[PDB]
Amino acid sequence: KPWWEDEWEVPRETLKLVERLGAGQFGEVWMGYYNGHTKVAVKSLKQGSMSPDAFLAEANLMKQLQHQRLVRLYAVVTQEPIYIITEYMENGSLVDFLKTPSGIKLTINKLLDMAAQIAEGMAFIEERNYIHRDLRAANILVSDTLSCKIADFGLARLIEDNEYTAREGAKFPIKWTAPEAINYGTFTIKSDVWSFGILLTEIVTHGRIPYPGMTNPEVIQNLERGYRMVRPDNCPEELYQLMRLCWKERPEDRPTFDYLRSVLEDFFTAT
Ligand SMILES: O=C(CSc1n[nH]c(=O)n1-c1ccc(OCc2ccccc2)cc1)c1ccc(Cl)cc1
Repeated sequence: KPWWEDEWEVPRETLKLVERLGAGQFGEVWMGYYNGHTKVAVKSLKQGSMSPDAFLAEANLMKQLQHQRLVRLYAVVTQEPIYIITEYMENGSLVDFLKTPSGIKLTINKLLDMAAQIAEGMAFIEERNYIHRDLRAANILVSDTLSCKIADFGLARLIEDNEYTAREGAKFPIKWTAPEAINYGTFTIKSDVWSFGILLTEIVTHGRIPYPGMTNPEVIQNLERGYRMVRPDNCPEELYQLMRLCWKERPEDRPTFDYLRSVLEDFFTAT
């Protein structure tokens, strides 16, 4: 729908930007209020830095992926400077939150709870025929009640035929991305499953970088030999074997996110 019929469009006047949370090459992220009372995150596009079409594509996708476990699109302002307004997540990114004094004190039981919550959001994405492609602890946000939601849908795509193929000059973080996506640019929900295994390491290490002490070429080399990431310190062997399932050589041998969810819920209720 055009902006004057779009239910997400709001007049810019409804928003007050209060605190800047980040600034980057492509704009800024702010904590703000809608109509005085409702706390929201506001992402603004820096004019000229990237296409306004490209920027808004993320909001359009979010219109199609609404679930409790996914950061919700709140509103858009589609006149420059373009805003994308989203659900405010009080405890920020999981990667940062696990390092705070609150995050540090979480038990393995709660970390397994959080992993299941993330699997639950990914299972919805999977059921809807989408892929995320940027699944990592930096892209999980944490609420004031210590619940987790999937965020950052910039790379997310609707799948028609199982598989999205990026351009052959496209680069993705080596440590988090499935080998077939790095090698061939071919992404499926099974690529996100591999990333989820990497994300589990970030959960259990309180946000430490995957593949301790290795460069990207070393990671690629070890993987091709059939090694997987070394058991993280203080990782329950159960969780480590679940990570390994995520890291199966053949994408189709990797489990579904529904399976991951159900297993992690069992892990959680046991602990
Ligand atoms: O990158 C971001 C911004 S994060 C972000 N987006 N949405 C949201 O709620 N946060 C968030 C919330 C609280 C927060 O504060 C915790 C904190 C305090 C001090 C120091 C460090 C953390 C930080 C981020 C983003 C990504 C996608 C989108 Cl759609 C919007 C923003």
